[PDB]
Amino acid sequence: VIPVEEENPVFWNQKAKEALDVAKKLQPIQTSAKNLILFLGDGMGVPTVTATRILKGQLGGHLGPETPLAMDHFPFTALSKTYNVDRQVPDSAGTATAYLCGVKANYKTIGVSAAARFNQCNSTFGNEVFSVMHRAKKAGKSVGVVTTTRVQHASPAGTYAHTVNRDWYSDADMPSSALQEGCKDIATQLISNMDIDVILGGGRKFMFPKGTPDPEYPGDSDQSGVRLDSRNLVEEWLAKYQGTRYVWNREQLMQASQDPAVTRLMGLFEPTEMKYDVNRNASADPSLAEMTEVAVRLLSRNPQGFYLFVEGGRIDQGHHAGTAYLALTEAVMFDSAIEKASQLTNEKDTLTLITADHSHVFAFGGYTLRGTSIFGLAPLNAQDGKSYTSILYGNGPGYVLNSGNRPNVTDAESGDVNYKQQAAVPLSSETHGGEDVAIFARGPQAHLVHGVQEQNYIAHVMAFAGCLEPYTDCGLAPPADEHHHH
Amino acid sequence: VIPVEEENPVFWNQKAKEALDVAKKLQPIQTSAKNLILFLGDGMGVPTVTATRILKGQLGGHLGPETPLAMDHFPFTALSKTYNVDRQVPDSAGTATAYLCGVKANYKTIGVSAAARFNQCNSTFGNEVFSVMHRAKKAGKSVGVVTTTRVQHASPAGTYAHTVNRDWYSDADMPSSALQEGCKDIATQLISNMDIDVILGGGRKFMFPKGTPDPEYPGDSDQSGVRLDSRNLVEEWLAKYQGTRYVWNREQLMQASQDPAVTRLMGLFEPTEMKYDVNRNASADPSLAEMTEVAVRLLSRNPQGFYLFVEGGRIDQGHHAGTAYLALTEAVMFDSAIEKASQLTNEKDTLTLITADHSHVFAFGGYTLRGTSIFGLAPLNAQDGKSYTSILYGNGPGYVLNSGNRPNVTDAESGDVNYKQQAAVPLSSETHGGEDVAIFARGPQAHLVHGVQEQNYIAHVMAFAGCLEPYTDCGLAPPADEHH
Ligand SMILES: *[C@@H]1O[C@H](CO)[C@@H](O[C@@H]2O[C@H](CO)[C@@H](O[C@@H]3O[C@H](CO[C@@H]4O[C@H](CO)[C@@H](O)[C@H](O)[C@H]4NC(C)=O)[C@@H](O)[C@H](O)[C@H]3NC(C)=O)[C@H](O)[C@H]2NC(C)=O)[C@H](O)[C@H]1NC(C)=O
Ligand SMILES: *[C@@H]1O[C@H](CO[C@@H]2O[C@H](CO)[C@@H](O)[C@H](O)[C@H]2NC(C)=O)[C@@H](O[C@@H]2O[C@H](CO)[C@@H](O)[C@H](O)[C@H]2NC(C)=O)[C@H](O)[C@H]1NC(C)=O
Ligand SMILES: *[C@@H]1O[C@H](CO)[C@@H](O)[C@H](O)[C@H]1NC(C)=O
Ligand SMILES: *[C@@H]1O[C@H](CO)[C@@H](O)[C@H](O)[C@H]1NC(C)=O
Ligand SMILES: [Mg+2]
Ligand SMILES: [Mg+2]
Ligand SMILES: [Mg+2]
Ligand SMILES: [Mg+2]
Ligand SMILES: [Mg+2]
Ligand SMILES: [Mg+2]
Ligand SMILES: [Zn+2]
Ligand SMILES: [Zn+2]
Ligand SMILES: [Zn+2]
Ligand SMILES: [Zn+2]
Repeated sequence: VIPVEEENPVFWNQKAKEALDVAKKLQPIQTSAKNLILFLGDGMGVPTVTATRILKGQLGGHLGPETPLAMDHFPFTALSKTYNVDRQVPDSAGTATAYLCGVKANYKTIGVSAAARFNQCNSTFGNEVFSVMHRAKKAGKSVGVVTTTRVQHASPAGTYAHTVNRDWYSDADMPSSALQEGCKDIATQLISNMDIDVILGGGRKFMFPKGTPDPEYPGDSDQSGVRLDSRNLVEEWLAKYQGTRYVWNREQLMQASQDPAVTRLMGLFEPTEMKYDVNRNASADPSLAEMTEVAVRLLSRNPQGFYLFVEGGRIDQGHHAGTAYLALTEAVMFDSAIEKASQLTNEKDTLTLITADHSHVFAFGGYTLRGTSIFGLAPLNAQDGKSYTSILYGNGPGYVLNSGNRPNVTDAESGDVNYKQQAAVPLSSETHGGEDVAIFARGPQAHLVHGVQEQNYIAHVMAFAGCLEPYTDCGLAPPADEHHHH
Repeated sequence: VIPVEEENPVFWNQKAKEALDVAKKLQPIQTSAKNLILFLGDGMGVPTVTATRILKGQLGGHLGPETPLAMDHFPFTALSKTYNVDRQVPDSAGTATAYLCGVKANYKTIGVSAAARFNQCNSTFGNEVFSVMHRAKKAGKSVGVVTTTRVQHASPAGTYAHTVNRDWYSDADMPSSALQEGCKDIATQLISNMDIDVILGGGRKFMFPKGTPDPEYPGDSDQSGVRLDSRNLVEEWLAKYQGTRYVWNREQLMQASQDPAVTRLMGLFEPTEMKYDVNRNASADPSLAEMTEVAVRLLSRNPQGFYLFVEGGRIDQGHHAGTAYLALTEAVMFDSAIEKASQLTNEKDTLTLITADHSHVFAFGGYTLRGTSIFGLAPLNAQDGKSYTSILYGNGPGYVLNSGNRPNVTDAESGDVNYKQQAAVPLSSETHGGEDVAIFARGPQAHLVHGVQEQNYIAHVMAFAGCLEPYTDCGLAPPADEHH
């Protein structure tokens, strides 16, 4: 599609002139930040960002690539180098330590330096590193963790846990030697390492004794509590302070959000991961944007400020399943959660960063026409005379081999919710990509997010901006009425 | 490999503290720019940048991903939205119009608005758009075009040409109707549309009459001149001004660079594209960094300043051939050309941008170990019990069906110069990717390169910084002694 207005050079010259006016008037905010917000698109590399822009644009009735995402409005951009100390193509755990603790680490370990060794419980002790969230709490700020995966997953675990094995969700996942050597399962670390004001996401089963029926799936033994120590970790967390509340559904969450007696909130919406947004039960399950709204409303009450971590954790899982429809629809919802927080916070006192922990081997090509579906076919058949989708994965479960016969997929099949795009190599799960990811920033000290940075830099910018340890001697003025003129 | 120094959190905390010190001390340069430099990595998307960082790092004796590229030192970063008006997965021609002219355009057309139509000669007239290079020349600056492809290719052509078909290199490539309707081949537009001080790259054959033996390959008919109008476009370009010089090899280039009688230089080093750097004859063929040095030295002589376009054009071609070794080695040389220009220019008076026109369907994964070759294998076998390379392409000539028998490639085979990584879909040539690309900037007005921008913004920033049309009323102070 050739939009007529774009045929005129005046359209492009005017757009560029307006962008130059925005750039020339752009001002940095030179105060500290009262609030610190980190939005993490799990697996949301640069290809995912563009494909999400096209999808969100088209859902809104536009052609796609021209339509800005909520993240595209952020004034400051940088590239983030994602490598783990031991692996150049990283995982979620090792990356979590970098952007949440400010120290690069080893693949599959959380909140520990690279002196630690994967699955070696004894290597934990003396090697723990502390999160910006932990440090925000020590400074008197309120702290929050919001995710679409289990709250015990690698990314949210990076804000509170210290483990040499990211698979240790409950005591049921641990070898006896690790339990005896003094290692704690992630679910236990969640309630005991530090005070967390807001915990929202999935992961009910790892918090309850073995056989405890799930409130949503009581008849399914696979959804039941799994704990071997018979501890009710939800009960133990509630008992820590006055004003705590536990919710497991959307109605309870909405009621809790309005309740003045509630000051701390734990909301666990599924036995493990939350349903993909497209499969969400709108009456039972809250959306990521709803969870972020409740989190901001509760955390906002503390006049000292807050640190908030929001994770679009299922973008990663959609890509692992080679199902681009799931990965991209999750990213659409992630972008809406960014928009909601923007409506509820001011850049004058809030530093908001948007980034990814790593990328995937996801790409879209085939010289597709303007305004066509991202899930569509390339305009020409491939060398074998059969069609090909714009989206293709390097590896994963989408690999097809009907003997030596490549399928000849239709537009109807390719746009299907459960369609797995073709891949070059078979794997039960598609792999991460090792390439750099974007960092978007808005608010006090956002101008420090520039150039090409090591991933661990994200944690240091946020700690510096909030005058948190090791930067208590920040030398920054408190937030006032300095804005971007954006 | 776990490097011992990286086990200590103090290493990471010190590195971040140093980066914060650089960021806090970073000062925008609020003057105009005397010199405007654009480095274009053709097809160099974000995956190519990282893979090139690892490769360049390892070639230098390091582990790889920790080692900065010359481009990684640029203070200002942004994302560029590459879509063509008619195609969301773009080509080199349509993108060239955006970052060189400041107007987005249609797929396969150069220096024309999207009112024009591909391969419709009549749609050219009244729809031409003018480059920042053309506008730099009008303002009295010296102008230069440096590329590793033929100088008549889509990207360099964007600085001087207006065509509805990027395949019109010479008159031999044109239909008779287009010639009769008044359309000009790219090679002719090169010498006639504007005055270009420095032209460096390939493309000898499109400049000479049919059958003119190539100076390097006289015995090969496939390397001979291709022109049907019997014009010698090199001779016509030399005759335009006093002090012009034509070179076709490295020794002649070096001699021309030092000759005070030479003020304009045309250097065409191959019949078509220049050899891939790994295949380069070091005595006969100049490197991209050498061409960049000669261009900067010659263009620097003008007290009014210069506009210079430098293109790592074979990065794209390596990826099209599904041969990552070629694509990445070209990008290594591209990064070295960035470094050379940095040594020869001052950020106080020079605005240098680095970007890509578009990306590819190239990626690298497989949870590879730190310090391993980018051309290596993933540490574990795939689901079918056979190995897999870290690098994989979505499509292209690397596809291997083999009656459903996926190869079980070795490290020796995968690291080979001509190895084509596996692909999901067969194509004679691998396709571009539609995702955003990076923009890196240094110098006066580099701080305007921020956030997420439309690709055509690159041309406007450069025109504004140089006080070129339509921004002659820039209101900027002249370059001074303020650095980043
Ligand atoms: C999204 O979340 C929804 C909210 O929880 C969830 O809805 C629940 O779904 C099931 C239907 O699959 C309901 O249980 C079945 O539905 C009937 C319940 O009505 C009942 O009427 C009887 C009248 O005397 C009485 O015996 C019964 O106790 C009363 N229940 C209630 C809750 O007031 C019943 O006819 C049916 O047999 C029962 N049994 C089966 C399948 O054997 C349940 O009520 C729903 N809860 C709510 C609040 O609506 C929904 O399924 C979930 N998923 C989707 C896709 O929407
Ligand atoms: C790489 O090229 C070297 C230089 O090539 C010579 O110079 C020009 C430059 O393009 C070219 O036109 C000629 O084909 C070539 N010919 C001649 C007669 O010099 C080649 O090296 C040699 O150059 C030396 C002087 O530097 C000369 O004495 C040699 O005779 C010439 N080699 C010959 C004639 O065989 C060199 O061969 C080449 N290397 C490879 C591997 O191709
Ligand atoms: C695949 O089906 C398409 C119809 O969309 C057809 O045009 C094409 O010829 C087919 N390719 C084959 C059967 O090789
Ligand atoms: C491929 O060769 C490797 C040797 O590295 C071997 O381990 C593997 O079993 C082979 N795969 C098959 C299926 O032949
Ligand atoms: Mg995660
Ligand atoms: Mg639920
Ligand atoms: Mg606001
Ligand atoms: Mg090109
Ligand atoms: Mg040569
Ligand atoms: Mg310099
Ligand atoms: Zn991840
Ligand atoms: Zn993952
Ligand atoms: Zn290109
Ligand atoms: Zn190309």
